[PDB]
Amino acid sequence: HNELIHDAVLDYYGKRLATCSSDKTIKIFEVEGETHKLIDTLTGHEGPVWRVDWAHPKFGTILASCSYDGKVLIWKEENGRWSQIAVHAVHSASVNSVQWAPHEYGPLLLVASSDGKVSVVEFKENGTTSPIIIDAHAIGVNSASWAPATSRKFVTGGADNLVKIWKYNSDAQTYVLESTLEGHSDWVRDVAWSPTVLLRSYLASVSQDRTCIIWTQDNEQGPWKKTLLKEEKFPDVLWRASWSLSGNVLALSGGDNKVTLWKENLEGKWEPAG
Amino acid sequence: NDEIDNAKLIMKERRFTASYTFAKFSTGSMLLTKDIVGKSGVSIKRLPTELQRKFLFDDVYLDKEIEKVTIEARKSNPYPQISESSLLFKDALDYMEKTSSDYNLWKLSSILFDPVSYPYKTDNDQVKMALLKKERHCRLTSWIVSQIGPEIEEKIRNSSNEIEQIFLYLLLNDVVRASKLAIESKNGHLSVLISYLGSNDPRIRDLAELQLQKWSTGGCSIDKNISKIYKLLSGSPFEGLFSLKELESEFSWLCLLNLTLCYGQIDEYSLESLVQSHLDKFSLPYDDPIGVIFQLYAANENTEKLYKEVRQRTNALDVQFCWYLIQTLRFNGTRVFSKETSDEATFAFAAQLEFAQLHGHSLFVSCFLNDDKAAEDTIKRLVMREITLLRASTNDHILNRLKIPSQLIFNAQALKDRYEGNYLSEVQNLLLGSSYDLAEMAIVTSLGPRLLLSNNPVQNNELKTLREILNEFPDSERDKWSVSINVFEVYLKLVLDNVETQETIDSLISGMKIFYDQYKHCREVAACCNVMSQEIVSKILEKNNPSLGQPEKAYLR
Repeated sequence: HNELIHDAVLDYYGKRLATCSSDKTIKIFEVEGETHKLIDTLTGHEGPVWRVDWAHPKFGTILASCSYDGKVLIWKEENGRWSQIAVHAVHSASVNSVQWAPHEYGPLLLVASSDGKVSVVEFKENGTTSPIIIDAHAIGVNSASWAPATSRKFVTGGADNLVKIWKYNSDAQTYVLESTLEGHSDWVRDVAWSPTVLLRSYLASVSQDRTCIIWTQDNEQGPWKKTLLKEEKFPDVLWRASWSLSGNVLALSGGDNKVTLWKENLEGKWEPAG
Repeated sequence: NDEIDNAKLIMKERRFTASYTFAKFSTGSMLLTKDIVGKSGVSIKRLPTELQRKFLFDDVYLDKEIEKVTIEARKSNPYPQISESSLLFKDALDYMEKTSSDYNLWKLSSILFDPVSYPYKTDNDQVKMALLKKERHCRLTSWIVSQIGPEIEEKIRNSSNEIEQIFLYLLLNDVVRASKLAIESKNGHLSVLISYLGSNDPRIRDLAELQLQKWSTGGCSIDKNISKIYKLLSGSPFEGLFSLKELESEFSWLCLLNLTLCYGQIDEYSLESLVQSHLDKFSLPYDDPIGVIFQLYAANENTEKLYKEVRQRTNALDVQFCWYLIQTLRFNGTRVFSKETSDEATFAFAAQLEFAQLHGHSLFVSCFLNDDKAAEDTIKRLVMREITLLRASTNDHILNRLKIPSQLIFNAQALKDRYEGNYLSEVQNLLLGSSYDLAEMAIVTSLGPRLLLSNNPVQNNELKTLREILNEFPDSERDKWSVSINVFEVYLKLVLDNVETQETIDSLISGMKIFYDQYKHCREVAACCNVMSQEIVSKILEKNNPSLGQPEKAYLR
């Protein structure tokens, strides 16, 4: 047995499965088959540790993990002996997301919590964590993630049901409110921007009324078309999801312990894939 | 027990439920579908492969597709593209199984979607051109004839009119045999008529037409198959005064296509127009894959429109096959097809190739994005993502040797081997490797407490054989030094020769002070500068403040 996992993300090279569970430990099971071998138990956080996220190499790998308490502990190897570099402890509610940027933008850690805040946690070689806080919602921001489609945004999805496209300016190293999308009766849990290598981006607005509205754009600036994955109230409040890098298979997790892999056919409508 | 209600009220602040699951994507685009029993508490799922051809798993079939292609040194972007796809559909007819209308499908496009020509020049142009279409027709009618094999042989065995047997022999294209059975029915004049066939000529049509019409205004009782023999003779199997619908309820639509191409004039028309008039007459399914071959030989002229529509209606052709036709016949130009048809089918095909962990084969396919930025981002990204999958073959490693700048893939390689868990030998392989083309700043900070392993003359003079490369390559990323790497010019000439300061010592106390800033994350690297200082100034009576206390700089006291 393993206690209730709430995220287990892999490296950019696909090795260190980071199972962060309700036992308050991130158990780094470095993958060699079924010899997912425990290389470190990451004791630090003081509540159930919900999300992990790995940074792509440029320095190492820096695991940034987040939790109930408000602590995003900046985990970094010292010859595999992981410890926090520093602590980003700025967030006074249960922290939702943790999420590393491509190094087109910098090593920018994007942290949101449902205290309202989204900090662009800009990182430096002197081991500092630097917040550029906006408050994007006030019933809480339940995710924030970047938009590395071909550019430069993070999208928020939160508790007041709004889905706010924060497109680039970098006037300060936070982005300006371009637009605001709306179409739910319950909280936007997850905003899953398509990390595609083509011009199109989609945005599966995975929700707690169980309408996974994929707003379909045909471009960066394009229309926000309501072409929902599931166009009903699908059973149990929908958990975390991502778009494939290439193949556009919406892995729409439920809360019902099924992940509705639902690939794309060309018309912006959605057909099964497991 | 205390834990149970705790985590309940926490997860109702969170608005999570007590049952939870996630599966997310990774570096070979695969899932980590939580199920609750595992010690990683995932079941790492293969995402289903939508493309499962057994002859993708030959890497020499990757190499056949590179050789039927002219590789394009492109000038918007350095990454490879294709100047000319003359890709054959005979390159999978040697790896495929040979029984299947999968084999007949791929063969039909080998007669139609790759050329057929007559070898040597016949004297007039109209004649030369007719013999390309006649050669193509020999293969093509063999095809039509082969595939109506069982349905005709079934009715040969069965009880039949005498003239129903002559007609059916003629459907498998037998002429003499049909005449000999005519001969047996005591009909000599008839057997003359069966031995025109294989050939029409204009005078017999007018006589055959005149005779069917004599029958109409004549008496009662006719045979149907006798009427069919005159339909062949009229030159007009369907486009005469009767149209054959008795053989689309008993036989196929393919049994109909034999009748136009053999007794509906024998390529005095072009093929293309014959098969198009024959679509209009009889609806050739949008649901048979061998059907859609005919249909986009019929609609050669403006392929693109009818191709989009039938790609929704035939899924018993694979996404390989759909892509293959756009590639072959767009740089040949015979089928109108946009760039973006090739760009949508490239993404799709490459994406299924990735789910099978065939990323060499994915790469080659993503090269056929011939929109310029599209094969910037895709080529870049797919190499930088996975390295060992692209060194899994030598033919894989040729596609990175191709028009890709060694450079990309060594940059992928050493980005991967940059961790902090092996990092001494592989931060050397940014500089030794030289795709980053000088990047030894992080080698300063990986040779702080790694002069604390052993000091011996060529471990001493290892930091003056990777620090001479500082200047062999011009200043590039993280670089411009000779204060902080004028520490290790003179750390050597300090501990070798007793020195009365030559003032590169005076660069080096500054350099140790620069080096104290830098620790790039490791336990002590900003106190290892002490170690290297307190090794060496101490060759003049000079005490200066450390890079704490006075024995940390000098070891004089």
